[PDB]
Amino acid sequence: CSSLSIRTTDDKSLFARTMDFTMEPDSKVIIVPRNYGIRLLEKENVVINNSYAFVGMGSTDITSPVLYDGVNEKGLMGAMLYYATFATYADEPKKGTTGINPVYVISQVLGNCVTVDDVIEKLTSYTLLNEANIILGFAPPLHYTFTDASGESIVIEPDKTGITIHRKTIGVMTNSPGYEWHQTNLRAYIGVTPNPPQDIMMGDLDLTPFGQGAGGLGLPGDFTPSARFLRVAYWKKYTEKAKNETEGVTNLFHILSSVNIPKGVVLTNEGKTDYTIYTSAMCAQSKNYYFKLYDNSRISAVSLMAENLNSQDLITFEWDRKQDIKQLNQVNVM
Amino acid sequence: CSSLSIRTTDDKSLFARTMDFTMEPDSKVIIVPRNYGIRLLEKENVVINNSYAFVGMGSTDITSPVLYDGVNEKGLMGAMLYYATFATYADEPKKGTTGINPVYVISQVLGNCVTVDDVIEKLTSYTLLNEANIILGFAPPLHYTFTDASGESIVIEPDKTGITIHRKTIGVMTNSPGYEWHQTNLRAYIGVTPNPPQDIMMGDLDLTPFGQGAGGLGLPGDFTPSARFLRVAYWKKYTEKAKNETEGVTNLFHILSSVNIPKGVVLTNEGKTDYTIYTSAMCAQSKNYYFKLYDNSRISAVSLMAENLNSQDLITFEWDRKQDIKQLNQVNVM
Amino acid sequence: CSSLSIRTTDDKSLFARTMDFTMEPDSKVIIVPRNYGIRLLEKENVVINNSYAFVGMGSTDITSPVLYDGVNEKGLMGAMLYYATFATYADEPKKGTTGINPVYVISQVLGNCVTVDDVIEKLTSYTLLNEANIILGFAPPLHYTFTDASGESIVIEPDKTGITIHRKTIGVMTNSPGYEWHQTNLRAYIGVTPNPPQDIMMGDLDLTPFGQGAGGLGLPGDFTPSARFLRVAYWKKYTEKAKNETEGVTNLFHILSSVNIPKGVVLTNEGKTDYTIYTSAMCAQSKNYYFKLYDNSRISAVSLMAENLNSQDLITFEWDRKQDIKQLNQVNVM
Amino acid sequence: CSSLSIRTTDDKSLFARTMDFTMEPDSKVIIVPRNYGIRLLEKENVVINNSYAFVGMGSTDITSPVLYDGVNEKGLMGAMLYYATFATYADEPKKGTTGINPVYVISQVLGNCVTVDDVIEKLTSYTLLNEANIILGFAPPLHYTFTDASGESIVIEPDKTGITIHRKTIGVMTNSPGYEWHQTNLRAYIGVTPNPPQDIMMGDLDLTPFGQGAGGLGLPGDFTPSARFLRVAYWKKYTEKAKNETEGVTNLFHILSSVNIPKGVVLTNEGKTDYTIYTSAMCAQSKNYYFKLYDNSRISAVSLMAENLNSQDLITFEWDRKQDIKQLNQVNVM
Repeated sequence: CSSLSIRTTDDKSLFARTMDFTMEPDSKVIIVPRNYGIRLLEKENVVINNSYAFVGMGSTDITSPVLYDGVNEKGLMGAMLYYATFATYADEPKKGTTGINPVYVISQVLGNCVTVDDVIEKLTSYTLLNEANIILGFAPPLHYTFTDASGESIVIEPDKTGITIHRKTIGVMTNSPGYEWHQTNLRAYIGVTPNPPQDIMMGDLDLTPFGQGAGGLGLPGDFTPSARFLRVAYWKKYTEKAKNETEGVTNLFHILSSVNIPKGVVLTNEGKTDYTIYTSAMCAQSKNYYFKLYDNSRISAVSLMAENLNSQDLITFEWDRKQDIKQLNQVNVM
Repeated sequence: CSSLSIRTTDDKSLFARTMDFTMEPDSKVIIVPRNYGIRLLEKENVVINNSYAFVGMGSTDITSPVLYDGVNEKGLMGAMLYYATFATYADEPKKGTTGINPVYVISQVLGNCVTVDDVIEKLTSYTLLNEANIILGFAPPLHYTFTDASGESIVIEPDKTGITIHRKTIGVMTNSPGYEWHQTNLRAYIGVTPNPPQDIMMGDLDLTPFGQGAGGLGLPGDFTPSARFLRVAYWKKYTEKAKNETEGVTNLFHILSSVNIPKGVVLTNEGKTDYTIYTSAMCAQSKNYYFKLYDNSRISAVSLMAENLNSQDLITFEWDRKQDIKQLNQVNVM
Repeated sequence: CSSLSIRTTDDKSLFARTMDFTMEPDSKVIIVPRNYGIRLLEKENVVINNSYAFVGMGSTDITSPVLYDGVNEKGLMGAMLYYATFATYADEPKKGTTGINPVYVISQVLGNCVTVDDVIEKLTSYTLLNEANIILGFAPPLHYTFTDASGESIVIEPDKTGITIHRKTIGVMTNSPGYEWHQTNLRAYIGVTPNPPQDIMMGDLDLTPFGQGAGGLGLPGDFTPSARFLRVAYWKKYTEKAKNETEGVTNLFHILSSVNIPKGVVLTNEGKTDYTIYTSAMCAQSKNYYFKLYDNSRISAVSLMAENLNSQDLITFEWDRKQDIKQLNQVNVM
Repeated sequence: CSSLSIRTTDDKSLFARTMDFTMEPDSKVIIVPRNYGIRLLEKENVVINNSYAFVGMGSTDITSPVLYDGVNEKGLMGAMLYYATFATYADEPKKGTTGINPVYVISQVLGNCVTVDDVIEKLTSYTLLNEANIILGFAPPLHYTFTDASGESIVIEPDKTGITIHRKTIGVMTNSPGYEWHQTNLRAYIGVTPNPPQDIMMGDLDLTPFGQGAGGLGLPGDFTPSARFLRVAYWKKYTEKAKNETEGVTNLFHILSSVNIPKGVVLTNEGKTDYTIYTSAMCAQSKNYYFKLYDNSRISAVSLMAENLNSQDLITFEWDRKQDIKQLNQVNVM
């Protein structure tokens, strides 16, 4: 998966992510209303009551709602991303703390924090444990990213040596390795710019670019996590500032399109295709949730604040996996 | 610009392209009805009567309709793409032939040919001339690509040494240099595949990939024409076969998303941003035209065959440059 | 193999090449004296008498001396390099011409031409034929490069469509594909320069290079022919001008060291290691021949003009495959 | 600078490095005899008496001999390399320790340690201080590498957060960033191998490599520290094992030839050329020191054990900057 956040000229903060997996567990957009309550562990019945209502993409297949990404009524934004080979979970909670299933971090954090600091604070009383879940059959290796209404972003990584916290980062996050490795990697590519190389000569031969684009020489085009990090960061740097929230959603989806994996281009060892199942964007100030999926490029929006945040039940929105083509005249839908 | 064509499992042929420019001349989807008549030169009043009706993206700003890409009522598909530094036009027609403005080639070819061979034949009686047009102020450097209802693709390049014709090619085409250069370039990148490298050791150190995606090590991620060529070709090779025309349109748009330029990431010497203004797909057998634009990811369709092909007038469809977000609940449209 | 030619500030022309093969046929530096006579075909006994004496690296394993590279008494320089998949030879000579084994072109050219034009001229009366030789068991796919005392360089390629001649080229040549393909490829890499990228920022993050070298971002480091072409050309462009012939030899060996293959880093499909068996340099005005080999980094020189160019016999110099370490004190030679 | 160590099949350990700088301070090979005594600080007169004799490349321009690299009479090998932007030194020694000039670490370590553990131990009583020297005018940013007679290698980095120690590493070291960053970077390149990609097809087009070499697709050919790290590591992995010490010296120099910078190809911001001034190799068991310099490819050897290790004075060997060409016949030395 890939992810980044931007700031509009409107003083709006937006966060966006791609979901790249080999299978599509039933997911839908879920609204979790205040005081719905969320499990901490799937094999323990302790339920923490959630102070805030929140909206995002998740699963309803286990006891409490599982959120992949989402926005708060308070403006906090966040998402779970894979962190293969690096994510390390303990067997029992560290002394004092309570254990938490890695898969419930977003729902817990979104239901209860306002700022990035709130998030850092809330996690000191928890210990991520190696508890599996019946959807994947194991506890997925994950790292986490959160963005405030203010635009401050953090990265929390459950490393071998313990939780590593990254404060006020560049607002870009994909997969392994660790945030510091990626941020140091940016330095080797500072020469990837929007501008063309000057023409040169080789003896009497005039050498000029094939057309436009040659400032990017060096950016990798493959779909590895590191390559995707570079592409989201550099294109985040250079694409124009969003003037408002709508420009923001469409700019965010443009940047992520450079890291959008078509089915069949990436296969696992297992031979499974790793592709971009969906792409979402969130706005902290409006609390709106936007998304497009593999089979439908039409963006769909759900407003959190439009619902009753004290409803007893979860308010869900199903995916429309058909391509929403608009017919200008009578097309033959085929 | 970038362009490719695929074959569905349905026996359907589709062609798609991106339009990358620094400015948006008024363009709309235009239907040109049979016997509408098309100029050959803008400074001469000879009008060739077109046998076939056709639909595509173009301009109505000069005497006859200018088409950028399009489909026929016969199934022929084609498009004009830039060919900077390579395109060469004569001053006067070669002996016997009539001169043609390079900007009118698609309209003429689409109004009158059925097969790729018809196209090759029709051009032997013409000479592309250096006639400017009032939209750009000059005659743009261009090369052309055409795809039959059968799926056979050709490339026509107005080179220094004359028209170069490429028969039954891989069905990919971006910008300069010449088709043969890019097709040879593919060979250097045959190791870019979907599958992960085996793990290795360095003494006692175990080395394994950061996650998925490493088979692509080597593919360039910049927006140069050569880089874009490679990306469209390799991803055309590895994304899954379209099972029908709709999968075909969405698969085409996925492949091209790897060569979609966000505003600001490519600047000319002039400092102008070169970006993907629109993206279109065509189906030879259905004669349907699909498109999305920069500011709207919702695909829109026009059917050629749904209109009266003997209308006297042009049937046009305007662009909707607003992001067509579908509201699932009452979003606040902002 | 890789090859290039430079011009000193002394008005000296030098040519150098690496020999990359999977096996070392007995080769030695050979002096061919005037009027020694060279076969044209190995299965025909016609012997062309050679007007000029010449020196270079070759084999004495077949009827006439086979030269891989070399200099004349006239200052003409040249070498045979592999051109796999591209080199095409006829079965019978074209009408009029006499057939020539591709393996005897350098000996013939060096024994009889003075300028690059003489070379182009002399080849019009010959047809390269598919005649094998008992060393390789087949006729190797080859292309040729020649450099005048003036410093004018050409490239002769026996293509499918016939001999292709490249006049006054950039003075670089490796393997396939064709000279024009590589010369065009230079244009995609004009941004590879000696100078560092300007520092940039990402929000509040200062991004700066790891150290020196970043102007080269984009140059490929692998040992493919195309990559080696780029490396020799770009490093030829930016390494300092040779002030004299000795600087020339060492500058030439420095440039080629970036395309020097250590045993084990490149294997064929056969699993054979492709490595740099030797590296040579020639000076047109002095007619000196320099060489180093895999196992000895000490450069060895032979002067052509120092021998009797009317000798009846070949004057040969054997390879010293031991590393010629100079002992400053009593080292223990182990 | 670049550096690596290998193990022969002879049970010999060898270490080698390139010296890449913009200027050549007078350097020569220096033998430091036992009990010669080495300063710790240049502005303090405390002299630590050195237990062991050692040989390497260094400067005699300040109070005590400055060594860049070298071997012991005990078999310990090591070198100083730049670590720009990362190296951090204190103003005053930490409580208990004595201050040491970063430029004297090799001399001190080589004169007093046997194993990599001895090295780690010895440094716990010192604090690297920001003391300049009259040669550069400042305290150069450096990191250190050491290799035992056993073949165990470590990396010591004076980081912002304190000395960072890397135990039993892969035996490769160039410049910034930190050792762990480079070791993680290896993982993105595990697909760079000696073996050719399988041939593929694009429709009916057969696609095959230009020749040999395509398994390396992905390796960068630029001279940045990161790119040089990769090249030394991957080529260290795949070049054949040294069967004895001489093969070891020549294999070492072959691997480092991929990271050998010709004058003119890298320029600083200042416009100064950063080039490979010299290249050296050391063998732990024989205590032999080997070197070649920019202008002479002939390897020169000094044996430590051949001198009197109790001499009162330094035993020095000057550089021969002329290219040591061996004349096979009477060449004209020009």
